[PDB]
Amino acid sequence: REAICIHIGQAGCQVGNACWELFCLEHGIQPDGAMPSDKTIGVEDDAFNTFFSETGAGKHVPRAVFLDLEPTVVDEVRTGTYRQLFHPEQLISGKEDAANNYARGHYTIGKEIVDLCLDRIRKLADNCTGLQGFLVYHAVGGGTGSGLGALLLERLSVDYGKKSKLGYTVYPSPQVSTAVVEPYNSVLSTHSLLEHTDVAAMLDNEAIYDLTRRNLDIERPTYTNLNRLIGQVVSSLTASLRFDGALNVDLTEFQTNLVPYPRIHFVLTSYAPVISAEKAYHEQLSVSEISNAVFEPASMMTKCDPRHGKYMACCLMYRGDVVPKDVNAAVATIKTKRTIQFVDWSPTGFKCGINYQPPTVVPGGDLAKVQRAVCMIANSTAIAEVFARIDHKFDLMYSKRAFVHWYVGEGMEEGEFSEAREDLAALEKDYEEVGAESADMD
Amino acid sequence: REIVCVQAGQCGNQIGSKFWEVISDEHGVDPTGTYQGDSDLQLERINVYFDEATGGRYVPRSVLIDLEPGTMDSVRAGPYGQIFRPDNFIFGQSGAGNNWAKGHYTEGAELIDSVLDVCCKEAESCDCLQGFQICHSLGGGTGSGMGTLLISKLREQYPDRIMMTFSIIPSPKVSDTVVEPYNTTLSVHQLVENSDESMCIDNEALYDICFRTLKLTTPTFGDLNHLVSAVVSGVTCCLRFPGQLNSDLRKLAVNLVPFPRLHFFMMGFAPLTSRGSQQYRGLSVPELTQQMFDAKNMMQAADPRHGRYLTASALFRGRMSTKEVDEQMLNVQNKNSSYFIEWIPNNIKSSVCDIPPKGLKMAVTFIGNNTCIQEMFRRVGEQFTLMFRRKAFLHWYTGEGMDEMEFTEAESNMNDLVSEYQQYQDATIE
Amino acid sequence: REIVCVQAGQCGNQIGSKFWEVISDEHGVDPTGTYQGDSDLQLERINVYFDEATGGRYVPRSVLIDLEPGTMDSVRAGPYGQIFRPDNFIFGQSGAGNNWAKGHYTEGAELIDSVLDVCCKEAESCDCLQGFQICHSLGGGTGSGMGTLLISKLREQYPDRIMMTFSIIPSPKVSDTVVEPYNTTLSVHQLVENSDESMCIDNEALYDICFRTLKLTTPTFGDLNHLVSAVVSGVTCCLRFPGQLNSDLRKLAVNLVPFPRLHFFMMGFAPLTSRGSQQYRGLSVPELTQQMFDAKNMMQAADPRHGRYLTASALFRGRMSTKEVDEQMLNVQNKNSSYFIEWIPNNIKSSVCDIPPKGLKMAVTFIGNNTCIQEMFRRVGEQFTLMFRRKAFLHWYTGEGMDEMEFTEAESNMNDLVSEYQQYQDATIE
Amino acid sequence: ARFEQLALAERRKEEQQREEEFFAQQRVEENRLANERAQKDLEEDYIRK
Amino acid sequence: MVTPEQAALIEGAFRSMDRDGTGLVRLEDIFRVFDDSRHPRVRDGELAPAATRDMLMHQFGATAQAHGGVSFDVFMRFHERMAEDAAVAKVNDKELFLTDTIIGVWRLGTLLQPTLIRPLFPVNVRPSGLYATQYMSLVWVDEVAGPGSFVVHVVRDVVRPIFSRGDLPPQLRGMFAYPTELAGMKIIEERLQIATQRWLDFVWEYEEGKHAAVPGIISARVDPDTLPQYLRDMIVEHDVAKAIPSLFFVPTSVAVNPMYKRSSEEYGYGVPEEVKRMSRWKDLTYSGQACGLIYHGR
Ligand SMILES: Nc1nc2c(ncn2[C@@H]2O[C@H](COP(=O)(O)OP(=O)(O)OP(=O)(O)O)[C@@H](O)[C@H]2O)c(=O)[nH]1
Ligand SMILES: Nc1nc2c(ncn2[C@@H]2O[C@H](COP(=O)(O)OP(=O)(O)O)[C@@H](O)[C@H]2O)c(=O)[nH]1
Ligand SMILES: Nc1nc2c(ncn2[C@@H]2O[C@H](COP(=O)(O)OP(=O)(O)O)[C@@H](O)[C@H]2O)c(=O)[nH]1
Ligand SMILES: [Mg+2]
Repeated sequence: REAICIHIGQAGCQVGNACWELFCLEHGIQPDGAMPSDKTIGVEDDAFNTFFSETGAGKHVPRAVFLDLEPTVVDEVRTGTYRQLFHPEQLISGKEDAANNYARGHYTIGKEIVDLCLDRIRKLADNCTGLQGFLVYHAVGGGTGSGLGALLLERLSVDYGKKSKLGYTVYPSPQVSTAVVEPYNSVLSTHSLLEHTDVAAMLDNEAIYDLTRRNLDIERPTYTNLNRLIGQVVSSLTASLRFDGALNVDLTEFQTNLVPYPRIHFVLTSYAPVISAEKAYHEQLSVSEISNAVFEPASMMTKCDPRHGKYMACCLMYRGDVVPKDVNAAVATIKTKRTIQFVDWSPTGFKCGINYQPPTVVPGGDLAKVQRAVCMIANSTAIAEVFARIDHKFDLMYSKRAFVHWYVGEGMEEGEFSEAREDLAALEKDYEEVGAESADMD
Repeated sequence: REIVCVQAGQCGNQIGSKFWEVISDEHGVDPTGTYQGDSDLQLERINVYFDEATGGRYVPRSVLIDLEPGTMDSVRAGPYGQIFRPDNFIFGQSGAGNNWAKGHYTEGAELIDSVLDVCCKEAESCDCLQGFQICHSLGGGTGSGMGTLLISKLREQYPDRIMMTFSIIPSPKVSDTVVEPYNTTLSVHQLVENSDESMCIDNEALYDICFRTLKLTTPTFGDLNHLVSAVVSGVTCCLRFPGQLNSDLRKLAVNLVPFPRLHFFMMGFAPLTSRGSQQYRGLSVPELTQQMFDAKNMMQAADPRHGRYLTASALFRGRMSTKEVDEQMLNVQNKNSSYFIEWIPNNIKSSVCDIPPKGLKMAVTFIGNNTCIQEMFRRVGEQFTLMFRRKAFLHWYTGEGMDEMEFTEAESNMNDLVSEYQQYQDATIE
Repeated sequence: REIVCVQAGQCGNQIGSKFWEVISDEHGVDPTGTYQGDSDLQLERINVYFDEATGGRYVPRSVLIDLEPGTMDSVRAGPYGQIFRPDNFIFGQSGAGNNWAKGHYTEGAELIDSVLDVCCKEAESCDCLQGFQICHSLGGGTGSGMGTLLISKLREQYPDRIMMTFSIIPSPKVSDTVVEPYNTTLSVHQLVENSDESMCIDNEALYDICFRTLKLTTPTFGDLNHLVSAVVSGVTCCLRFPGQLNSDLRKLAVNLVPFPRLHFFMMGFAPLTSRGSQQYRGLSVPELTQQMFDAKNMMQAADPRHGRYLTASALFRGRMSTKEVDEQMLNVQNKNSSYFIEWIPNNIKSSVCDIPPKGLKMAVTFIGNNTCIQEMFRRVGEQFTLMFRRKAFLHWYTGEGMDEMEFTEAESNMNDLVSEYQQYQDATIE
Repeated sequence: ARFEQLALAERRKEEQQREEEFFAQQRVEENRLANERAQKDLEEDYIRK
Repeated sequence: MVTPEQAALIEGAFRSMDRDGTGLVRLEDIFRVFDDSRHPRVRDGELAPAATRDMLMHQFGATAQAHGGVSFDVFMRFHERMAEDAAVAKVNDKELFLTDTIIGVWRLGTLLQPTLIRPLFPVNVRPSGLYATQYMSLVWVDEVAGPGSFVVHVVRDVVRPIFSRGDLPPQLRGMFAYPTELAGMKIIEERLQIATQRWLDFVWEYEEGKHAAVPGIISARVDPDTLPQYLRDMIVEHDVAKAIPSLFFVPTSVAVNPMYKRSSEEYGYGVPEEVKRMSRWKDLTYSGQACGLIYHGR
């Protein structure tokens, strides 16, 4: 039933604001933690339990921690509108940043802050009776997100063991960039993330900018739009735990159905009825139209074209007024298409889910109100193209040791760069080998 | 995260007075020291530059040092002079004589213990110390010699903190003093070991900014010191206000310097608009980016078109889209690709801050690490060698006690700095 | 689809001032720059010529260039002069001396970089750039030399856009200057290489228009510049308003020029009629076509009856039937069949636009490609050869640095242009 | 419900229009300040003469 | 030439400027009334304000020292020269330029009754965008030099613009002025006193026993000893003002300042209305009688 969210660094805290705004408005908890209800009977509504626990006075409080090394963003959360919702202990802040250095987060500064984080996670886990995973939001381009995210995932993986850890990760875009040292941090992050995560969802800001320009009519988008879209995706994936439906899907079913081999746990995400209010009155939104939408490359939230690879598994989440016969007819029609190909060892390529609760509309939001939506996460060999361009940029910088003196001075051996680069090279070879048709090797 | 300022010599104290006027205005501090601001956002980070006196008062974290009290009496007589703590004014009893050796060896060792005592007293009061900020000229006498002495002592005492310097260097044409090459060469020698990051400004470039861009009929040193105070207060803006993509002096240093000797940077500030053409152009991100890279708006005599950019940084203030920033920096790098060093895939860092300077809708400050800086040092070295061969004024310095071997060492070190810049300047795809 | 205007020299600045008055009136822009119009159709294409400055205002996308500021100060003093952006005025400190070589080699190369910088800054601001529009005289000094220099540079930098020119050329009858043939010959040599389409006007033709058609007793240059501004604003009118059969500068060029050297055109504008006569004749399509083809109304000294039409174009403004246009163009082609080149089956393109110029129900502008334009160049070449054999004033040009070989090249190129037109005239075949 | 969504969008449009008017006023104010500075300089020169 | 309305304006200026019934005006009145701050060249910033006095002397003194003053005809032909010089001006329009330059230079029109300050916008109109945030100044007339000498005492930035000056009585409208309206008249500055950021109330009377007030417009840093007796009588602390029987409060509105607002404030926008509607929807679904979109909890 319940899940605990850990937000690290700047992207993770700002995405957390959008997520908790959506979860509050969807369940109906007031910004001060209240929950008005005028009927004295019919209070048996446990759905909040997945994200909130109630105190003996009836206040609701959310199952989240906010972790950052600079104070400004969490102090902005402390003085904002949701001041009374969070317990002040949950908003954790250090004194100084990791200065875009993975080495400062991992070796020098995160070792001091990590034990407080583990004590907080323990304090959450003691107020639980059926934890079935952690949701983690972070970007691998920055210093504290990379270093402390790796250190915290390692400690969580030793202490809690088999419990699932699901990551939503913002990778450095292939040509949009914000800092020079992004390749080193992204390679070193990916090395740790390979061993210590159960499912990793990949996002690229360049794709969400393209989607917001083409489908929505926004000329000058800003991070609040992207974060609201991400919150909607997470709400769609966790809706299967919280509301009634025809075919429910527990979070363990995603990992069992989408991951064929233990290293192949990186998934693509897309969302279908991204449409504006003015467009919404011009179109019907049947099951087959939105099912066709999640497979168009114009719908992807990562800059990769799945037509350059083969699908291994697809998980289709339908929410709203949908009938199973229409889902079956849509999936059979998609299967007929010639630009969609599955590896010959995966005959039953699809998993379906159907939930009755339609997606919520947020007062300041930019999405239209729609009666049904579908969200897709899929595992495909095309992602190998995403790693190769990062590897080329890392090789370009590392050939002249362009910035290594900061990392070696702050405490890391130069050997660690070569180890991580060879391990990610082996991951690229794994994705090359797994995609070879068995009919060719006889 | 608090910065301590040091102001040295006449130029440093004069620039400092305007800087503390600008900062006190931006945070709404009256010259009596009383808070008069109009939003809580002003108060909540006042600690960064001010210390708290008992019930209301604010004191500016600055040490004023000079060898003749004329300047300190002028700043104390100024409109904001009262704000400064009296014990923070350090002065001697005889002048530097425009001589580096006097400032370094004779009056320097006499005063230096009292400045370190004051800076440590000021430093140890902070709960966590961020870098120091120092303003001085390299062409003067007490500024160059005692400033670099103090910098060396602070680097011994605080090697884990940040050291940041703003430095004025003599134009080859506006000669106010005959012995400028000696003071400049010895100061650059001190700076390349001691400093973490040093910014260089030509007074000739500020005159060309004023005359061509602002078309001022009768500029004064108040205008030049206002331009400098504008850039100085802009670099720290992300330290002390919220924003969508925070940045920090240490993050700038980590992203700008590929190798530890290459730490000298150019400065510019974009939204300078002429006195009679303001109704004709609205502020926008294309306008700021186009003005920001125009060499008319750069504060050194060397022009970027004769060199190549290793790295650059832009700090934006105001409510603006990240999409416009990222796509502008990509388009500028792609369209002018020959002027960007090719073994780095993206040379520009961006940062965005919510709170603009008062009375402007938007502003950007630009920091650039460009090899054309070698032209300033080469010019200073030519002028130094021409005089030294014949011993033009050397007896003053030798009479103070310097060995002649110091001049050849300092010349060799500056020549090696020029060579290091020159190799990266002229590389090509081969 | 944005147009950039350039106005060069005295003639260019005066014609530009009257043109921007007529265009600002047609779109209802106040001389303060505020939009005060009364239909959305006016607002919806303002972008074509204006950029939007903050809080309402519009600024006209034009660069003004001249070598002595007397004219520039006169245009700034005019009734609409304030609308122009101050930074768009480029001027030197000493005159062209009415000498082509000075304007091309000495003051040209000195000033041109600031003009190219302004033109690039202005061009790159458009979201999609349509062709350039160029106004200049060939008889002057800075107009001919620096105008053709700038045209050559713009053709190097933007070879895929359109380059369009309106050009004033001297007369054998009412010259203001003795050395006109040199400046004209060298400018026509430069133009025939650089331009995509060029329209030529004789001041003698504007005097005959003013005196004969409008019956003005004492015409002034304001009337001549009004006639020119009327045709100039008419050629682009279909670009910027709706219509039943849209047209564009590129479509005109593609339909008028059979071969790339044959790009010099004659102009006329039809609803010209005196205030006394206007009560006697209503507007209709036969009346406009009859006035439009009357050689009395054409802006060159050469007469069409001495040549042949290769191609022609007519742009109609107003709410009108397509039937009257097609049958009139057929009837005129059939009845006068000896004056149309026989290997093209239909020589006239038509276009129709809904919105007429203010206070006229309908209007047409005519562009014609006729071989009788060769007579003007031959006449100028005659006067040049008469002057050149005796080295009449050559020491000025040779003293600037020109080789005499340029003069023989320019003469040969102009003579070949005249020969090519004469060959295509070839009355009859065999 | 999408009707009410459109209404809220219209309200936001009006708010940003008000902000634009504010910024235009600020630009005019800064021009006035520069003019005042020039006035003071000319006064001092005249007094000298 | 001059239009008849301009002639009427000139006649009004002459008559209002003329003391006694004699048709002569002293040169001191010419000097005192003339406004240099509205001189076109000075406003554009290309002429020094002291140069206007020399021009006035050059045009007027020759007849002023001879006939003891200036008649109407000399004044009218002075304005005829004014129009002749404005004919060749750089401005796009000529009639409006002459009209408003006459109005500006000769200080005619409508002025706030105390201290004679020219308003920027109509007093009955609520403050616009920028002026709703810029602080105003507290000003009162001096007494050692009589009213009409245009000398005032000024305290800077002590009044919020949250109210509208049209609601005040006509004899107190001029007590508060914007910084841009102080140009063109002598000012004497006063010193503040050390205090915290508190906001203080302004009260007055319109009838015996009846009082009216405006809440929280004066900063607590106004030093009461420097002000005259009456002015510090009208300023009183808030709860003491509240305790006064039969008091009316002028409506005040606070406007946001677009210079000091963050990006994260965009998140919690319009949420209480949506959450109220959601709570109503969920309780309606729980009670039954819902046939369309229904809540699907547990
Ligand atoms: N979607 C989204 N991406 C963001 C946001 N803020 C930053 N990013 C991206 O995340 C990367 C930068 O990571 P940061 O979160 O700033 O790094 P950090 O966690 O602050 O680490 P430090 O800089 O050491 O404090 C870049 O790729 C940015 O484009 C945001 O608000 N939304
Ligand atoms: N930009 C600027 N330059 C200054 C200022 N004061 C002095 N200078 C320059 O600095 C040099 C003189 O150095 P100075 O400060 O007097 O050295 P000091 O005697 O050791 O303090 C000359 O080039 C002056 O032009 C100032 O206020 N601003
Ligand atoms: N049609 C027309 N011709 C002009 C105008 N002004 C000057 N000219 C002619 O252009 C020639 C003079 O060239 P000018 O413009 O002075 O050359 P510049 O000195 O380089 O600008 C003479 O033949 C003038 O008669 C004008 O406004 N209209
Ligand atoms: Mg960070």
